Amino acid sequence: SGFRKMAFPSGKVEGCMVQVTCGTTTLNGLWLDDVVYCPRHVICTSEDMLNPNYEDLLIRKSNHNFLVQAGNVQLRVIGHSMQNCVLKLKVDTANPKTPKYKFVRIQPGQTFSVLACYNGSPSGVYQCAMRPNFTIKGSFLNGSCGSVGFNIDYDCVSFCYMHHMELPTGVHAGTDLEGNFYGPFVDRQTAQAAGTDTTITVNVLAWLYAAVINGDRWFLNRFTTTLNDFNLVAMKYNYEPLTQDHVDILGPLSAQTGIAVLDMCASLKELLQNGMNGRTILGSALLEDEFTPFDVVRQCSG
Amino acid sequence: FRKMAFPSGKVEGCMVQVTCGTTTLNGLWLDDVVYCPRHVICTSEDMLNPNYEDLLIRKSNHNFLVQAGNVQLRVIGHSMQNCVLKLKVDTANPKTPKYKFVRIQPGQTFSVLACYNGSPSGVYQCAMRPNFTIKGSFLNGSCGSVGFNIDYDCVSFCYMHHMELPTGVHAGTDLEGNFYGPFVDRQTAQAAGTDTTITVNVLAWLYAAVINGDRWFLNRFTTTLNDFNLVAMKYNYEPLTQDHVDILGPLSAQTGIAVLDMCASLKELLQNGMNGRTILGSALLEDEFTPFDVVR
Repeated sequence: SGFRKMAFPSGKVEGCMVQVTCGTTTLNGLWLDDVVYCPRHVICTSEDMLNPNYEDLLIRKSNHNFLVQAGNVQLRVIGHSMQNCVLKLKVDTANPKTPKYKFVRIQPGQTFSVLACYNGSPSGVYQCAMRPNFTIKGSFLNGSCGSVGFNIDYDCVSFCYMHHMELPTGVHAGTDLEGNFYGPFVDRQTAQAAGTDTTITVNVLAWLYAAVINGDRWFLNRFTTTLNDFNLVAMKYNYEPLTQDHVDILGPLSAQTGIAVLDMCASLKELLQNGMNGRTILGSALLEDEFTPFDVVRQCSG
Repeated sequence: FRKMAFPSGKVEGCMVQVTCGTTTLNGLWLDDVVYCPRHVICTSEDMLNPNYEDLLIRKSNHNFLVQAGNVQLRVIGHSMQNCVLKLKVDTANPKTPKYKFVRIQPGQTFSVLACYNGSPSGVYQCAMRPNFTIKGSFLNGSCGSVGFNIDYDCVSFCYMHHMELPTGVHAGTDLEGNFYGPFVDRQTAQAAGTDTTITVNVLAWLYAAVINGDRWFLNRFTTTLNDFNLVAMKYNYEPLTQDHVDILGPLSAQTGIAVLDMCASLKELLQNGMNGRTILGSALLEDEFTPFDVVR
C-alpha cells in the first residue's frame, strides 16, 4: 500500500501545552488565550478517586492551590471553574502562541491527531480514529491526561479530544473540550468496560474509493442497492449503518471516480457476503476502517 | 502501542519555499543558510540529464527566490555540496533549534515532516530500508521535506527528500547531500536493490505483541544464533548480530522470553506462515519499529 497514517504537524498545539499540579497529581493542560483547560480529576487524591465528589472537592480549592507551569515558569491562577469534566483555570497571562482555534465534538469514525504529553512536554504525535464504542486506540502512559486530539484546517486548530482514562482492554477514553465524555464513561477509578465495537463502514467505503483511484478495482460489481437494504445487511456483519451525512461526505470521492455511493455499497456487500476469494485490495486481505474520506483526499490527491 | 512521530514544531519553524524559474520545492532554514535539493535549478528539460556544475555556474543569487511565509529572504551567497544547495541569506532564522546533521544506518527510524510550498502538511515515521529506500507519502512538490529525530531539544536531521522510484518508494540524501542508496538526481527510471526485512526490528515488534498479550505464535522450541541466521538468510531477512541480541536485552528481561527463544518463534513464522491469523492487528510481520521505538 502507498497509504500512511499521517498526523497533522503538531507545532501549533505544542505551543499550548502546560502542566497543572494539585497536591501531588500532575497532568497536562491546554493554554489558550488566558485560560488553561485540564481534566478535573487533577483535584482528586487517592482517597477520593473511587467516587469523588467533584463539587465538594472543588469547594475546598482556591486559586492558590493550583500550580500551572509552562516549562518551569509558573503562571499565576486568577480564577477557576468546572465545566462538566474539565477544569478551566484563568491565568494572568494570555498565551502569545495561541493559534486560531475552535472546540468541536466529533462523531465516531472521524480521525484526529493526538499530541501525547507528559509533564507539559510534548513527546509524540499520531493519528487516532474514534471507534463506534467511543474509545480510541492510543499510546498513553501515566501522566498523559490532558493531552489533546485535534485537526487543522487552513491554520485553524479544531480541538476535539482531551485524554482522561484507560479502560480494562487497554483502549482510551476522554472528553471534548467542553468536558463532556465521548461514550458512557465517568471519571472515577472504577472498572468500566468498552462496549462491543463495530466496523466504521463510511471509512471502509473511503478506502475502496482510494483503491479505485489507484487502479485496483476488481471488486466493482454490476449491482446497486438501497441505503436501507444495505444498512440492514451491514449490521448483520457488525458494520455500522450509514447516515445521510456519511453518504454526503463520500460525495467528492464518488465524483472523482464516477462510482455512485450506492454502487460502492453493493460492492462492499458482496465482499461481506462472499469474502475476498483470496484476492487483495491495495495489497491487503484486510479492509481498513481508520481512513476517512478526508484522509483519502488529503493523501491521494493533495 | 503504535507508530508515533516526534513533535514537529521545532522543524516547522525552519521550513521555507525555494523557487528557481518554474521549479518550486522546500528548503530548510538554519541560522543564515537554506538547504534544499539542488535539482531546484533544473528546468524540466534539464532534469532529463543535468550537468549540475554547468547549470549552477549559469545561476546568480537573484535567480533564487526564497520565501519564509510571505516574507522574501534575500540570497547573498550560494554553493553546492553534493546533491544539496546551500543558500546564504541576509537573515538568521530566529527559530533555529539546537541541531545536528547525522547520517542514519539502515533499519533506523525517523520522523518525516512532509511539506508543500514551504508549508508543513503531515508528520509520520519512516525507516531507512536495507536497500536504502523509504516507504513514505510524498507528492509533487514535496522535495526538500526533511526527516529527523529529537533528543532532549536537539533535532538530528538525517534525510532530505529528492525522488520517487517506479515502485512508489522514495529516495533522498543526508544533509551533506549524499544519497542513501545507488540513486542519482536525474529524471530517469531507477530500480533499487532487492529489499530485505529488518530482523532486529521484527523481533522488537514481536516482543511488543507479547507484552500486549498476543502470544499465539510463541513456542517452547529454541535455536542457536547461527541456525537462526541460516533461516533468516533463506527468507531474505537481514542477519541478527550479537549486538542486536544485546540491544533486545531490556525487552527480553521485561518479558520472560530469551532472545533466542523469540528467534525460534520467528523461524516458525517464516517457515509455516501466519495462517490467516494476525499479530498486533497486522496480517504481516512489521519491521519498522526499532528496539528503542518499542521501549518508548
